[PDB]
Amino acid sequence: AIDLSRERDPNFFDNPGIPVPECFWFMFKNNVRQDAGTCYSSWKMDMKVGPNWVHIKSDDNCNLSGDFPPGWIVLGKKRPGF
Amino acid sequence: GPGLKQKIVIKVAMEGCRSKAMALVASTGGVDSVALVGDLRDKIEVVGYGIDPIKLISALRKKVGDAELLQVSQAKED
Amino acid sequence: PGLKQKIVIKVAMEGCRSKAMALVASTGGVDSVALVGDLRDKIEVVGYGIDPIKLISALRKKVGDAELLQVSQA
Ligand SMILES: [Cl-]
Repeated sequence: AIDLSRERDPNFFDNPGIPVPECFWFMFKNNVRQDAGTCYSSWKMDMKVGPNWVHIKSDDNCNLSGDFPPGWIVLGKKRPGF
Repeated sequence: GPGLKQKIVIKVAMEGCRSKAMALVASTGGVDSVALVGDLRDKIEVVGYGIDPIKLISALRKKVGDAELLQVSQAKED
Repeated sequence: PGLKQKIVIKVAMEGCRSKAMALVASTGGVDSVALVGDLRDKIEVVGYGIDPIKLISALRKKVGDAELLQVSQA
């Protein structure tokens, strides 16, 4: 069972010349964590999820959505202080 | 101009390699930053402008080792 | 091993931004390199076990001038 409350934070770097992204994202295959990073809230990014490119949209509370291939998911959560 | 910064994330295979990958990526025109990120510290996050991600992947594959494009996005500057 | 380091270098760069960035990014211990300031005339280097003396002497050997503005635990 995926529980973001138990996931360690991603290894990230905030570029100092652009705004700090408000979300962490975590990518799972069959509920096994594959990797993690940062992304903006109320935004979008194109990400390789297993074999496919996926257009991933974020809402204002770092809820992510997209057409993930079977077995895969990307989940978001607000970073501390955001 | 109002043009947004690019964010590109590349996975690089590892050897005696991440250092050559970082150097090649950092030397590319319009690069603002390169960072080793990811659960396994095997991904390079690049921020900049006017970077051709396809040409960058080809350059890496040619001069360093295997590499996979994982993310192309824009910086939210609004 | 090492405490996390943040190093900020002012570089001349006049032909050389790409060269400085490549040299710094190739340096052992380096996790990130970023151009900072509005004119992108400073390099922020973060990582572990970076030798800032060799880094500065190597930048001066290959890009002419380089000054340390900051060295701190990050
Ligand atoms: Cl994003």
